[PDB]
Amino acid sequence: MEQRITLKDYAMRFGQTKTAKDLGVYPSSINQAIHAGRKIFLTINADGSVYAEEVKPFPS
Amino acid sequence: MEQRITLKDYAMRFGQTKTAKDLGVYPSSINQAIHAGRKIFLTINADGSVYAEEVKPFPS
Ligand SMILES: [Cl-]
Ligand SMILES: [Li+]
Repeated sequence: MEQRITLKDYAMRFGQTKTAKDLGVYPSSINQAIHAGRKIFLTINADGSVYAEEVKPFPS
Repeated sequence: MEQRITLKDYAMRFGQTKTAKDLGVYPSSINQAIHAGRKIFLTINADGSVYAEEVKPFPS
């Protein structure tokens, strides 16, 4: 069973550096995304690999 | 949210004209987005307001 949690919740546990490493982004990107309230969801596989997706408005 | 359905399902249920009007876009935008297979979902709120979102990987 994979877990699925918000970006903010992952960072609240793991901190921004690890979150950034696990998603392949810069730490600033994690900070900005949380501050902006972007709708980003992290699927955490049982081995603790992470895949993220974002839910964006349509139209832009 | 009271209901949430795919863009294609919304169009089948309600038709292109209403779909486009509900999102404030031109009909061609609906038709093309469905033809492109974009991962778009429409939310119908209890007050009757409708909005759409697209799911994309993060990061791009
Ligand atoms: Cl940074
Ligand atoms: Li969460």
